[PDB]
Amino acid sequence: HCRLDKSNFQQPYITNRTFMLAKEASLADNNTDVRLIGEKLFHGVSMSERCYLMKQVLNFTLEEVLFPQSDRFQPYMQEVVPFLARLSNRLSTCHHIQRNVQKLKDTVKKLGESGEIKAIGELDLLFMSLRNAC
Amino acid sequence: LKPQRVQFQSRNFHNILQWQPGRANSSVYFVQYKIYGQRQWKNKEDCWGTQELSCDLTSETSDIQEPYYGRVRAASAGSYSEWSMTPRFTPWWETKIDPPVMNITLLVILHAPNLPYRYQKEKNVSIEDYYELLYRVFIIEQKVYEGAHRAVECVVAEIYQPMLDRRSQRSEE
Repeated sequence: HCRLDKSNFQQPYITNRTFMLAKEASLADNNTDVRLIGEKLFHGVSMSERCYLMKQVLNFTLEEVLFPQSDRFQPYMQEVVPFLARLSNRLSTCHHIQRNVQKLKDTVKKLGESGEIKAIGELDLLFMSLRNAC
Repeated sequence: LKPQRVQFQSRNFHNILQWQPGRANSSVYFVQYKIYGQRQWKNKEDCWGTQELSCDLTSETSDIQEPYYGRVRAASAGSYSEWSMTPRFTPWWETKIDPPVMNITLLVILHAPNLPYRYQKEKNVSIEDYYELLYRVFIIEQKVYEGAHRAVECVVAEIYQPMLDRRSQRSEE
């Protein structure tokens, strides 16, 4: 199927750290015009498919951004990436959408170094979204 | 000359954009806001050419889990400061909840601080639910109550934000 337990997103510590981390990251993020996890991410995606989407984003995020940048934004990073990693697993599974996920991915890459920043600044969003999507 | 310390004061999901004047001719301010990811900035017409050092953006920022920006530029005598932007603002995360007001008769009746959602015409969820708030009643020393309701049985109350593990300061008593 494709969902997470409500309890996943009801651990205030990590929830906080995710927002703190996203907050740190976003302090460095000036592209206010460009939001990765935004409406245009789900544009065309049924609420049903949202979680698969968020699964996708979460993975890209983890692999392309958080794992590589795990060395930064401490302590939050070392706390939140694991958490999100876990979600990656619970969510390994399934049911195009990439045309959106890719848009996000391509955006992060176009933004280069600030794309990592933004991606991290949006962990709260990835979180919030992940939650609402699963 | 940019507006200074431009930030959201966020209490009870009332999101007042506030800022300081910065270097000097008397100044006025134009407040703009946006949801993170919006390309355009919305002008806050209530705070547009204002001599005020704050701007109520509550209505504008009432999707509480939304990332918001506010920015202010000053203008004095025809010259405009650059836009001073706030950090990304997510009411849900940033807002501080006042204590509930507590009435006892014991029958404790907790009133959440005034919260913009009190006003939402149509609600699918209670305010406490919406804001994922809990009331905590204590009797000076122990938590006698925690719920989104108001409780059957010196007594003090607070609002807890289970999601953020945040407790409001204490109600009076």
